[PDB]
Amino acid sequence: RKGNKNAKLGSSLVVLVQKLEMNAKFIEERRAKVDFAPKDRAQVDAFLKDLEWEKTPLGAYVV
Amino acid sequence: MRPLTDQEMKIVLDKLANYMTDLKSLIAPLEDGDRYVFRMQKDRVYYVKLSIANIATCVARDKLLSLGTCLGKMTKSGKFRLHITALPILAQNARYKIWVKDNGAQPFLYGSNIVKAHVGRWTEDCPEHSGCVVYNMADIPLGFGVTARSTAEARRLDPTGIVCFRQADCGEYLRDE
Amino acid sequence: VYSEKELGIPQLNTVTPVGVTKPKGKKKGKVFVDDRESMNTILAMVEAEKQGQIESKIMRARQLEEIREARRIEAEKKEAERKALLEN
Amino acid sequence: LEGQDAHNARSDLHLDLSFFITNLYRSLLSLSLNPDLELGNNKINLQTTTVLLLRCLTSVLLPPWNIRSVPPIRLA
RNA sequence: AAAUACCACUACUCCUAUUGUUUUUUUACUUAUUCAAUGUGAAGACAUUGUCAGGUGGGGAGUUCCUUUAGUCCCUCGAAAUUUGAGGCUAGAGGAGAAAAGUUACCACA
Repeated sequence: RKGNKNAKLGSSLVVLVQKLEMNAKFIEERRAKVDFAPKDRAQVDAFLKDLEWEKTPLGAYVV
Repeated sequence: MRPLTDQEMKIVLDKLANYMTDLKSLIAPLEDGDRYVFRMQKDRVYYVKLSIANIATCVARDKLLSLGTCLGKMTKSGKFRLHITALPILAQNARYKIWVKDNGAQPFLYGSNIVKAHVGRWTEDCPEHSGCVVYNMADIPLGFGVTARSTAEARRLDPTGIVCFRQADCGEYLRDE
Repeated sequence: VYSEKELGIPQLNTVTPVGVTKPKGKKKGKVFVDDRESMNTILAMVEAEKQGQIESKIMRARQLEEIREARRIEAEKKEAERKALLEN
Repeated sequence: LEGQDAHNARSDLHLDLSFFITNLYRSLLSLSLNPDLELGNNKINLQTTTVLLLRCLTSVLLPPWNIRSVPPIRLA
């Protein structure tokens, strides 16, 4: 939108990029407090072990 | 408050370009469609975000005492003097830098000129009357000023010799307390 | 040495125009500079006089050209504002 | 600019590489997404875009001159 | 502070169900609405927009309010219950005009 007129693909890509941005904002929100000292990676090796791939915004969109 | 006039901003930018390297970086628009602006309240100029200024207009003139970072003041004769409050911007985008050891860093805070017996690092090819921000050995911005000689003359200079003219230092925070 | 502002020296018309003068000891309208375009124009000018002499001709041409570009953008912004406030 | 005479001429000749550094920094993402990267004594005429990128990165971060004076902001 | 037996009342806090009202958030869809075209498509209940109440106004046009004092224990407004604080009344004291001006047992230079 300055190409073709393919609005269905336009809308689908807009929705996909929206979901990508939302999921990026989600991880960073839960990232803040994760001590990643170079000699201590316990928290990062745990990150979200206790979540399943329908909870993330991309998981919801993909399902 | 009131925005700066053309001649006033010309003077302020002259001093800021005397001390700094890039200024379109300062006046560049940001990610959220916001930019930094210049405002004058009681012959003081304040570097502040446009959103903060537009939300600060609700305050009556007699009741606004500060806004953003105070760069300096316009004097009665119409000249701009920069401040230790404006030091952080200078550290961010400084043109010339001078590192001082502890033996001169403490005197600089007490309010003394920088000496060759104090200098610990130079910036190569510094002209005579240029803009140099004074840091310590820990890369902590300590002040700013104008240097006395060039790099070659400073090297050839007596170690008990003036290399920088003090103009502002962090000790004034111990004053306005 | 005494200042020409201290002395009541009338303005003289040269190649540089005098322009519309204003009465002495009266209200001179403050033209507020707040637009990014005018800021760019002033900032580019200040950098030009600060850098000064450059050996390369293309360097000189590009410095003058960026000043010219800033002035054109500033003038275009003012013309757009004028049209906006005149029609709408 | 890493030429010796040009290196000493630097300040006097007013040679600033800020435009090139900024252009490289801005183009890094598009280069990362470019799939044509690995489709390929000399110092310049190198056939691989990845090799050119590596040379630019070496110039910006690990320079022959003033290696330990590089701005930490640029490095990071 | 308040004292328990006896029997009378209403005061809140936490749960439940249906024989019901509203308000808010998320999501879904077009009819409110936004954009493009002429001899119909996309977006979308958010925007944008409108109206009243204010805050500010060193910019534009026109012209030449609070604070202190004393009193009646006179009214309102808050607040604690057995009293206060803030306004209100009466008349003294403070605050040509964005050009600049006045001032100092201070500072630097002459």
